[PDB]
Amino acid sequence: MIKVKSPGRVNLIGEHTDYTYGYVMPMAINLYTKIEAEKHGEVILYSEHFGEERKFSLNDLRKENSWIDYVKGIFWVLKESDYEVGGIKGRVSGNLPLGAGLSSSASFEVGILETLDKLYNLKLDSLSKVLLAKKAENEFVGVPCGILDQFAVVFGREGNVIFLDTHTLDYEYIPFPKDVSILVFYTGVRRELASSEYAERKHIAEESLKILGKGSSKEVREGELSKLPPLHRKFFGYIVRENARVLEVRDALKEGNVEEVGKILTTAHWDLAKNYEVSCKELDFFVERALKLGAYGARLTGAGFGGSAIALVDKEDAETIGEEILREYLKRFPWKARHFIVEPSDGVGI
Ligand SMILES: OC[C@H]1O[C@H](O)[C@H](O)[C@@H](O)[C@H]1O
Repeated sequence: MIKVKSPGRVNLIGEHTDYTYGYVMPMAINLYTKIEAEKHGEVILYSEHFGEERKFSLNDLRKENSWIDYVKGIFWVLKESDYEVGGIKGRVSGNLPLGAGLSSSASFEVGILETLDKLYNLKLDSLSKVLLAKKAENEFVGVPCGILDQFAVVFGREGNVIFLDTHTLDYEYIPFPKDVSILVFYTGVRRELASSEYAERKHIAEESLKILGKGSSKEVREGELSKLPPLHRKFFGYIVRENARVLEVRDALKEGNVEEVGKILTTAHWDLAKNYEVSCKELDFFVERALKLGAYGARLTGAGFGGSAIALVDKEDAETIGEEILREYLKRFPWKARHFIVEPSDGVGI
């Protein structure tokens, strides 16, 4: 029997940049999918979240339109990439909330991959783990996504965020400040409802790159955007400013300038809300109130349209701010909102 712990993730800055090969800055967080498993002739897994066992023969990588598809996708990508692995039997648990925008998909996928890597001695390198997991999600599960989530879950390091160039896959660890907490606020609005909106943004951005004759948004300046159609131009304008914001956060973090990091996150949030049109009133409520209550800055994290937001707050104030906002929020909105205090953590391992 082996036990794997696979973290979720939060993106600090660099939202909706990964599918145009821009800059991102995620961290693994200390909320986890846990998998305890051993070799078996078929695949049998009990999910504590769902309170159920699902199984399949290794022969049977047909989509079933249930959570077991994330497991089949890993077996599929390994087979398609010329690895021979056997079955597993075990239990999936942990404290990472599902469908909250903290990447339980990448957490789970990478956790299963790591379980197979260890049981079957595959000796996968970290980058391979990221690419295989991404490929499973894109091509088997059928969720468009960029590399952000998988990269964080694998490459996370305790006390650090990851500065990543998604075009080249060059990356750098940057220390996160002492006694500054990341307050995570889940709106209780499941973001999966607007997955068509994500696909629309991704498709417009890709089309925009082709119009501009460029391979990455890094190569694009605000002046060239006149060449794009008005809707393409509005959205791409956000992307260009966001790439620049990532580089500024990088410089500010390396100086320990938390106040400036916070200011940039807040600017980014409003740019997302007003120009990229991917926020919602629940998210904006959290951001505005977090700022009034003394956060250095706040921003939605992940795709938007629900899910979670983050606020950078003094460690000794994080619980109080989270509690005060949650209480106000529940009077205003009917959803099962939750708050978590998280810290930058190590990536997947045993
Ligand atoms: O930054 C937006 C973010 O949206 C989702 O979380 C995707 O899975 C990521 O790859 C990224 O595109």
